[PDB]
Amino acid sequence: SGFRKMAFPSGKVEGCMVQVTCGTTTLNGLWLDDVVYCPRHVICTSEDMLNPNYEDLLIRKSNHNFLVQAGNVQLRVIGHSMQNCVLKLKVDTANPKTPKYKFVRIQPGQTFSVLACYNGSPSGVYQCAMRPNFTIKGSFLNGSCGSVGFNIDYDCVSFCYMHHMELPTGVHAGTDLEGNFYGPFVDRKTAQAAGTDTTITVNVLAWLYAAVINGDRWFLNRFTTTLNDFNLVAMKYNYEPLTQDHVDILGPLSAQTGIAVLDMCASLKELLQNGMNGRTILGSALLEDEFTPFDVVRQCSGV
Amino acid sequence: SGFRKMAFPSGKVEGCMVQVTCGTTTLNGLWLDDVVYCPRHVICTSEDMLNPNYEDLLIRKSNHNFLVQAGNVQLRVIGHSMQNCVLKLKVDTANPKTPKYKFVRIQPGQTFSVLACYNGSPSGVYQCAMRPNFTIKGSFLNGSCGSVGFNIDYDCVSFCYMHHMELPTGVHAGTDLEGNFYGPFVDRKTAQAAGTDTTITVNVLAWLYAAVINGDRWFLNRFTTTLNDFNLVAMKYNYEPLTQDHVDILGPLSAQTGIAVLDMCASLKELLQNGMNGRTILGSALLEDEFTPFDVVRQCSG
Ligand SMILES: *[C@](O)(C(=O)NCc1ccccc1)[C@H](C[C@@H]1CCNC1=O)NC(=O)[C@H](CC1CC1)n1cccc(NC(=O)OC(C)(C)C)c1=O
Ligand SMILES: *[C@](O)(C(=O)NCc1ccccc1)[C@H](C[C@@H]1CCNC1=O)NC(=O)[C@H](CC1CC1)n1cccc(NC(=O)OC(C)(C)C)c1=O
Repeated sequence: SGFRKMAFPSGKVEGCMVQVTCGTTTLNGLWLDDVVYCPRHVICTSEDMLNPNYEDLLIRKSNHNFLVQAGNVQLRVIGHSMQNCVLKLKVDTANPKTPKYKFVRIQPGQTFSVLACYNGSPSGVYQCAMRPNFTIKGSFLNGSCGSVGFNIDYDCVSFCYMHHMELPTGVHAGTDLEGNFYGPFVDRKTAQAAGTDTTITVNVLAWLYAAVINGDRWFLNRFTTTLNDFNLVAMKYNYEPLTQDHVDILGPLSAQTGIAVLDMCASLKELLQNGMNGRTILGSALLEDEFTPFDVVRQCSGV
Repeated sequence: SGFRKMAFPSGKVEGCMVQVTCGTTTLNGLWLDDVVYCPRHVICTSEDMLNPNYEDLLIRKSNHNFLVQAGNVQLRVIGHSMQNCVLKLKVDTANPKTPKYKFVRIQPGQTFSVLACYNGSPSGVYQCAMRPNFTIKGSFLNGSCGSVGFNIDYDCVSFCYMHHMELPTGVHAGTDLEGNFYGPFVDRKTAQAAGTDTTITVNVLAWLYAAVINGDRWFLNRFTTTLNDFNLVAMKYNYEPLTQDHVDILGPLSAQTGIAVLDMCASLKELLQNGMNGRTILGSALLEDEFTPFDVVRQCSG
C-alpha cells in the first residue's frame, strides 16, 4: 500500500540524452537512430533572441558548427533540418540504445515524467501534469532546454514534451517532439505570461479514490449530489466542469471502492466549502490535481 | 526555477533488477557482478512463516531451487549464503550492466530514490526519507520485496535500502544491502509497531531556504533565536532536536541566501507557534521535511 507521486523508470530515455553545442550555446538533444532532436534556439546568441529569423540564422550554420557529444564520444553531424521549433541534426552513427518510441501530443490534464538533464547528463526525474493553461510546474535551470517529457507503455516510450522556456510564476513551457508549442508561447525573448489556471476536477476525484483505496477515508460521507449541483459549486471555486465522460472515466475507481462518483462529489463539495480542518489526505493539506485516473489505477494495481 | 520532489535517474539500477523464485514465492533481486541479493524470506511459504527458522529452511534448499531470471535469460545459481536478512546467490555470469556502486547504511533524515519493481521489471521511481522511527512512506504492493533504494553520486550508485515489509498505516521497512533492518523490526509475519514519528527539523529549514531561493519570502521575520530557545519550541510541536552540527550543515544555504541559520530558525519558530494561516510555501500547505540540505543545493545548482 501507500500512494506517492511516481515517475516512469527513465533508463530508456537516459540512453538517448546528448549534449548539443552551437558556438556559445550548449543544451540537451534526444538521439534516436541517426537523428538528434533539440530546440532550434541552440543556433541563437542572446543578441539574436529579441526577434530571431531562424530560417536565415540556419543558412549561415554548417554541419561543422554543431558539436554533439554522447558520453565522451563526439557524433559527426552530416545534415541539419528545422521543423517548427525543433532542429533535427543527422549524424553518421545511429543510437544503438534507441528504444521503441512514438511522438505524441498529450492533452491538458494528462501526466508525464520529465528527465531533467544538463550537458546531456540526466540529473533527476519527476512527474508533471500538462496544465489547462498549457504550462507545467517543473524544475529547470540554465542548461535544462532539450530535456524531455515521456510516458512508457510496455516497451514503448511516448515522447510528449521538450523543454524551451520559463514563465513568470516559476512555470515552464515547451513543444511536442514535432516542435509545436503547447499553448500560445513563442521561442524568443519577449514578455509572455500563462493564462489563469483551473483545477482538474477529474484528477482530484481520482486522488480521493486513491486515498480511500489506501484506507485514508475520513472525508467520506453518506451524502450525494446531482452532477449539475456539483458543477454549480465547482465553477465558483475555479474547477473545470465535470462531464459525463469524466464520470465514465472514473468508472473503474468507483467500482473498485464501491463509492459512486456523485457520492464522492459530495465529499469534494464539503472539502471545497469547509476545507480540511487541520487533517491531511495522503499526506497533503490541500487537494491534489496532478494524478489522472489511470495514474491511480497503475500505481494501486502495480504494472 | 521551480522546486520539485525529484528522484535520481533510475537507468543504472534498472539494468541490475532480476526476478528470484523459490518454488511458490517470487520477488526482486539485485544483480551486481556475479551476485544476486534478495530478501531471505523468498525461501518461505505460508506453511512456514508466522515465525520461520531461516537458517534451518536454507539448509534444506539447494542452488537449483533458485530460479533467477534477468529479463528472459535464466542465470545459473552456483552458490548461496545468508547474511543477516538477505540471500547472496552466486551466479555463473557477471552483470554486464553493473554500475560503479557501494553499499551504505543511511541515517534518519537522509533521503533516497526507490525503484519499485514487480517480477524483476521496474514500475516507477520516487523519492523517500528514512523517518526518525526508521520507517519509510513508500508505495509497495505484493511482489515489491527486493526493490531497492539508492543515491547516485556522479557515476557511483550508493545502495542504502532493500524493501521487506509493510507496517501499520501504510508505512514500510527494509534493510541495508548487508541485510540489517533499519529500526527494531524483524522479517517475521507477526504484528510489529513502528514507534512515534517526529518532524526532521534540519530538513524543514533546508526547504524554507529552497522557498527563499525560489521567491517565497513571506514567512521571514526580523527576529533571531538561540539554539536552546528554538529547541524549547520545536520539542513542543514534535520536531527533532536541532544540533550545532545541523546548524553547521545549513551553512552553504545560509551563505547563498544571506539569511543566518538562527534567523531562519526564528521564522520557523513563528510558523510553529502561529501556523501558516492558510498560506502555502513552495505549493505546500504544511512544512515539508523530506528534502535534505544536500537535496536543496543539488536541485538549485545542477
Ligand atoms: C533554455 O533555453 C536553456 O537551458 N538554454 C541553454 C542555456 C541557457 C542559459 C545558460 C546556459 C545554457 C532556457 C531554460 C530556462 C532557463 C532557466 N530555467 C529554464 O527553464 N530557456 C530560456 O532561457 C528561454 C529561451 C527562449 C525560448 C527561446 N528564455 C529566454 C528568455 C527569457 C526566458 N524567460 C524569462 O526570462 O522568464 C522569467 C520568469 C521572466 C525569468 C526564457 O525562458
Ligand atoms: C514482500 O514479501 C513481497 O512483495 N513479496 C511477497 C509476495 C506477496 C504476494 C504475492 C507475491 C509476492 C512483501 C511486501 C509487502 C506486501 C504488501 N506491501 C508490502 O510492502 N512483504 C511481506 O508481505 C512481508 C513479509 C515479511 C517480512 C517477512 N509481510 C508479511 C506479513 C505481514 C506483513 N505486514 C502486514 O501485514 O502489515 C500490517 C501492518 C499488519 C498490515 C508483511 O509486510
